[PDB]
Amino acid sequence: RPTFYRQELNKTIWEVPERYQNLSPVGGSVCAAFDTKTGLRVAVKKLSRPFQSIIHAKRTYRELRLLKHMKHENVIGLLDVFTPARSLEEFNDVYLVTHLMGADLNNIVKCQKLTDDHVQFLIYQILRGLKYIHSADIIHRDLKPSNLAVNEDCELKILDYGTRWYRAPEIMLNWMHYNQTVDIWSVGCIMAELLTGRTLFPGTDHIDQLKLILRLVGTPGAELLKKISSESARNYIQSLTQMPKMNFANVFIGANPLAVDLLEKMLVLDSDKRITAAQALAHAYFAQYHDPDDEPVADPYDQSFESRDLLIDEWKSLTYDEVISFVPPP
Ligand SMILES: CCCCCCCCO[C@@H]1O[C@H](CO)[C@@H](O)[C@H](O)[C@H]1O
Repeated sequence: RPTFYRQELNKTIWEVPERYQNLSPVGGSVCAAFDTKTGLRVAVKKLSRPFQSIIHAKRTYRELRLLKHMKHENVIGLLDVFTPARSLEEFNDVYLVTHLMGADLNNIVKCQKLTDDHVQFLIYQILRGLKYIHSADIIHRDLKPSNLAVNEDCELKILDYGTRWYRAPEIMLNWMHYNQTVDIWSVGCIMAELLTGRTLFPGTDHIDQLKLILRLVGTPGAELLKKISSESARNYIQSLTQMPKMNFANVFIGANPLAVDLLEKMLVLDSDKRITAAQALAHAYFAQYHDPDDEPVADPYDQSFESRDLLIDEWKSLTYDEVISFVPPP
């Protein structure tokens, strides 16, 4: 058991092993720290008030379980988790240590005009990671430029798994449960923006957002209208005149036609037909990066705990168990 020291930053006290030095406020709260053990810079996150409620405590537990499970070059992972508490009874603080990422994809599309090769590399990395996330049975559900860390070498990690601008339309319809392809929709929106320097669907609210989407992909085939239980949703789609399905070729003139085709296959209104991460990784557009022997899948992931109402002390105790059972990587 390590040596802890204490420190006031911004407004909050931090008690962390001595192994971590020069804590510097970045973003729970996030300090950047020097891992004296590895020489590497890392991020130390102090969860806010981890066991403030049933909702907070289950989330804390969920966040710990997720991060413990994620072992892939393109998905945020856990370097360490600790707590100053020395018993279950003391336990009120949780810290997570991860690679210091320092820039997001927003800081990348916003202050540049990326080339085609750059978009192949970034998107390929999203999809490689997403394949691993999906093969665990996890849907991420909030993929957007700000949940993607991109280091100075253009290496990418997916952050925060399990803005309306990237949300699959079926989510905006509420829709009684949906599938992994809700993520492929997001990816298609991210790609479009990488290529164009423009937000694809900068909807003003959830209604507008549907309009903007329809402008591009066209009003649903009767075979898709057939699947919408909601009459008011039905009505609104059939209202606002039947819209002209655009040619992606014109919306994306100048883009590599391979990029354009792939977009067409991602931004399909019917999540059934939307291309999957596994598939998209084999699309020609990625021919320079693809390698089926280096696109691993995840060990299956236990999320049965999502289907239960437990007490705070129960979520707390399970979280305590996970901290203590953490085994670090190489
Ligand atoms: C703007 C109008 C929105 C177009 C309809 C969204 C199509 C989403 O697709 C639908 O998603 C559902 C949720 O998984 C599935 O149950 C259906 O099989 C699938 O076709």
